[PDB]
Amino acid sequence: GMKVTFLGHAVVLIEGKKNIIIDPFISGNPVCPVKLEGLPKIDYILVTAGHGDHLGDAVEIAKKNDATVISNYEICHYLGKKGVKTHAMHIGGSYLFDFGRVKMTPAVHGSGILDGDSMIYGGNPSGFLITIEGKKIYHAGDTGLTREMELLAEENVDVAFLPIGGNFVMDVEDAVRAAVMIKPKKVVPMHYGTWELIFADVELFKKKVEEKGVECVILEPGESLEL
Amino acid sequence: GMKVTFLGHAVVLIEGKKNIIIDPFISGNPVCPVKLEGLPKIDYILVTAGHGDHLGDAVEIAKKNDATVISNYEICHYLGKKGVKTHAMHIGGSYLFDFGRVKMTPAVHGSGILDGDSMIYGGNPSGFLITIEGKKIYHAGDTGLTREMELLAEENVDVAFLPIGGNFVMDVEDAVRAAVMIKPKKVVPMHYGTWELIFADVELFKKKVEEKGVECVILEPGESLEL
Amino acid sequence: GMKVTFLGHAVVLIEGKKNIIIDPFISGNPVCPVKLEGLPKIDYILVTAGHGDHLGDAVEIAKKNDATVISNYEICHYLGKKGVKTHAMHIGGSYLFDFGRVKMTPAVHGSGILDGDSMIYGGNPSGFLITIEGKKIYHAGDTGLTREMELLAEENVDVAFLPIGGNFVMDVEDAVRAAVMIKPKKVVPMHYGTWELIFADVELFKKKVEEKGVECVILEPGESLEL
Ligand SMILES: [Mn+2]
Ligand SMILES: [Mn+2]
Ligand SMILES: [Mn+2]
Repeated sequence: GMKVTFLGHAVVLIEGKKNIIIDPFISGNPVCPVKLEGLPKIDYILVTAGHGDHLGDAVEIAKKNDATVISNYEICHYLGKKGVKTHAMHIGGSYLFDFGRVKMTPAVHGSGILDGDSMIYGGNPSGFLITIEGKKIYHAGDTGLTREMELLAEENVDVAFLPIGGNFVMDVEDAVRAAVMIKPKKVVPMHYGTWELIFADVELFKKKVEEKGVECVILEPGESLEL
Repeated sequence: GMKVTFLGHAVVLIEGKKNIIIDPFISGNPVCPVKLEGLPKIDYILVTAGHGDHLGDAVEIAKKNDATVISNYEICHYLGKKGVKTHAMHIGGSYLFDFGRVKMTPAVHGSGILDGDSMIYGGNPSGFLITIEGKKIYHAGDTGLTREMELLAEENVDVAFLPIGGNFVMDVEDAVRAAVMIKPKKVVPMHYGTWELIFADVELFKKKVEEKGVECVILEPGESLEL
Repeated sequence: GMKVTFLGHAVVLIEGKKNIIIDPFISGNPVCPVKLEGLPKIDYILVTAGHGDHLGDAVEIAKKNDATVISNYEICHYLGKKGVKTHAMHIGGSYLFDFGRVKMTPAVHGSGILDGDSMIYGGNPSGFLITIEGKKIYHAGDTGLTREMELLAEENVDVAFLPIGGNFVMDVEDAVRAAVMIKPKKVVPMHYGTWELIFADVELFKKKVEEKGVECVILEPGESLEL
């Protein structure tokens, strides 16, 4: 078993034989229920893009837990110079860790790392296809709709986290299209409600996406499911 | 209705209930029929990439008109520090403005901003899918042929602006392919003849693209069409 | 005819009426059999991405041979300030040189240029579709599996160089998917064995890709074939 907790915005916590957190935007995440000290012992940290609402508190969390950060080469290079343990990958590349397999997926976005007020190159934005004990979790990251998502149809993803808030990411209508592409067994909506710019009709999403035979599990920040 | 004017290179001016200019490359544009002072009152500025031939005179125009620039997060960040009103979005993300809906489409290109002789990160390049009064304008920006363009097929675009210059963008041959993928009501070729590096056979493009059943409207810099 | 030599990692040398090298990662390439002096006269240099293992010795090699580097705008701008002859292009752009035609194909990766310890923006990473005397060579570049590779299917590529190392690039399983997408005449695995992280069952690749009906040519660093 494993307990997958959604902590608001794009934050996803996987508790299993190892503890993995994706896009640990915790401090300054208005809709996140916990502080940094509310997190359990963290073994791995997955970062999809350099943006603050994704990179977030990775630097601190990594150091306090002696955790290792998995992201693209440009983001890891940055983190490395902050004295942070990393495992560099890049888009479409997989690797088998002690806990399972992690694959960086394509995504449409900017991966700019904001340092002070200078925009540093942080490679290209990604998602994550995580295979743990046969189960498969897809974290899309911040992304628009892309045809590269159709590649995941044969993976038979169990739980997929998709953005729905629009403006910066897929809106509700597009996120449904994305779910038909991926055809996961279950979908969880993310990137919404954090600000007013990305308010979304999460009820409508669940309705439309279940017409397409995909179960929608609307997790409020703090709620979770298991695999 | 509305008046869509092509001002050379990738510059497209939409005159409706509000005024919008896409990729305002005015000063320095050898084929642009107008000076900066020629432009009517600008309400919004759409910037597809951080490049000079797209960003262009955005900062000046923005300030003179108290206009808001719509672009990706990284470009809007750089613009903000130059004291410019911005509405940030990113690839595949749409939003509803007072004049209509704007959506950043994917594009295969670079988005470097040239501030000094330093090359700054400007996120990832895009196009724009603009929905005004039930009409849809697709502005591809600078881009090669991409499969993401097929996502636009079902939009039933009214006018599509595609590059044909080659070298930095699609050549005539690939731009025909893009036109068939999108199947718009009409296609207008852009990014050609600005330099001798991109002196392309615009007449041949028209012939070839119309053999595929896609009406072409060749617009000389300064000419326009209505919706 | 022409002699196409693989020199480890992503280094491919094309000897014909002109001499073109792709991603000249020679110094510090443990699987590259030659020193810089082992190279013939270079007329052209093809750089897919800004990464060290691709940009390689392009600056030094260019200066010695008075060669021109073919890469994207952001990369060519950098090399320009190093006093290096460049012909800038970008993704999807083709151009006809004296030796033949070069097109920058899409690729899913990063393209950061590492100056000292600064990660400079080097645009977006690419592949290359080179056509010399009716022959077609696809150098994928460093990349994951993307649907953009299906745009190459109708080219009837004679020889395609695809990465199989995993982690940073496609693994063996995904590279076979990419090969069926492209459907070329021959396929040559690259980006493997250079480090411990990217050891890959090269033999298994050949077996599996030829099961799908695409002849595989395992070239070891220094081996070559003809067209
Ligand atoms: Mn953002
Ligand atoms: Mn350009
Ligand atoms: Mn690399």
